[PDB]
Amino acid sequence: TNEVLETIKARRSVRAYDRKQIPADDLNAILEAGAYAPSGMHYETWHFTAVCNTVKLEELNERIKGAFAKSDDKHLRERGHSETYCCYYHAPTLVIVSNEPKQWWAGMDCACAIENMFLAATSLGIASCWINQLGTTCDDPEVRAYLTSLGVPENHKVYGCVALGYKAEGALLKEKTVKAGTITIVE
Amino acid sequence: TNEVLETIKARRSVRAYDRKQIPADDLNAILEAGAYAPSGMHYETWHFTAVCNTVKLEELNERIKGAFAKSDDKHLRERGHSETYCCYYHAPTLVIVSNEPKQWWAGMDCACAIENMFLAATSLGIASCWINQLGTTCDDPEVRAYLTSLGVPENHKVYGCVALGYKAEGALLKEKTVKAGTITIVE
Ligand SMILES: Cc1cc2nc3c(=O)[nH]c(=O)nc-3n(C[C@H](O)[C@H](O)[C@H](O)COP(=O)(O)O)c2cc1C
Ligand SMILES: Cc1cc2nc3c(=O)[nH]c(=O)nc-3n(C[C@H](O)[C@H](O)[C@H](O)COP(=O)(O)O)c2cc1C
Repeated sequence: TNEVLETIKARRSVRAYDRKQIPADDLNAILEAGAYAPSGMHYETWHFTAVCNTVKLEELNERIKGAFAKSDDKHLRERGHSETYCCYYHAPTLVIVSNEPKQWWAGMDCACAIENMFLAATSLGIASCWINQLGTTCDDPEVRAYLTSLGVPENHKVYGCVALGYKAEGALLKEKTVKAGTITIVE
Repeated sequence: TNEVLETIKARRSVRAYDRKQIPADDLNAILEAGAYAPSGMHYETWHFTAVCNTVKLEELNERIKGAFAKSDDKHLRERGHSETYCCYYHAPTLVIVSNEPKQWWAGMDCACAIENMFLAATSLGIASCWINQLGTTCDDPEVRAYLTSLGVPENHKVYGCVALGYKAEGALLKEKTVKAGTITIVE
């Protein structure tokens, strides 16, 4: 083992957050870690829009709910008509990770960046979670108008988001185990 | 800074490899790191097929060339008719990372796993590179027959591969810099 290997195993998806905002230096380190992810052809066409403002996060969540309210999926209409659903779990920071959809691997660039950010965050004692609700909603007219106002490029799609914060006091995680049999070694 | 942050910045794509195979314990640590990646809904539907046999790697590369020889893309026909092209750069190990294509985020699961593996490898002094040539070729009949024989599930597509090895003696990398302006912070 080593610190990297242990941080990789220790990374978890956290869905309950303290109100305290993370420090600017930590946010910069986490975003830089995403920036250093591999990208196809070294295109670096991604954008990372770190939203740290509680009012704007709440407004964006309302727009996402509004998009869901338009859906036929029962689970999605239920979110859309909820008075409590918050896709980012009241994390104080959400990083919207977007890319142009030109290359077929566009989302994999983003996932690499996102995984770096999770690991960077874990190494700094900062909880994180993948927030996926902008993938299918980013082209809803009201959601898109909101994203544009935040600085997400209009020609980008949103491939994933990163919630960041401190784990809520007394929030306990399920013990992690992984599926045996995902690995084949051919000698 | 910390070891995780530094390992993240230090990770590079390496395309020249020594002949020495990596140690079994390192390979297991790297694969475990992939296994601990986040996956949508915790489905863990991915498979990791670590191919450590030079003969089989060469045969697989021939099949990939054969698929490319069928293409119209000039760059791909050139690879297909090459006597020297090797998509995995003669790395002693290639990990084929596959998933069922049921969910739209299938490839992002794989990219998360792959990024963990890169970082795990870097932390152990093991060079790595994303090898993308099975994404568009995995359903070619001869390539697919080969993948099946290696143990890649027949219902999976290949979203990315990881070359692993030691960097060739005297192989020098271009200094890494990242694009300024990919980050927007909204306070
Ligand atoms: C592509 C993808 C999308 C995900 N989307 C969400 C999501 O929108 N909301 C959420 O709470 N967790 C999301 N997750 C987190 C997974 O549920 C989590 O990784 C899985 O349950 C394993 O738990 P762990 O991260 O603690 O290892 C997503 C993960 C992946 C990789
Ligand atoms: C989705 C994706 C696909 C890639 N495919 C290949 C490839 O097939 N062959 C290769 O040599 N490098 C591949 N790369 C590596 C990129 O070229 C590399 O990440 C980029 O040039 C930045 O260099 P660095 O990894 O040293 O930071 C791929 C990277 C990404 C994320």
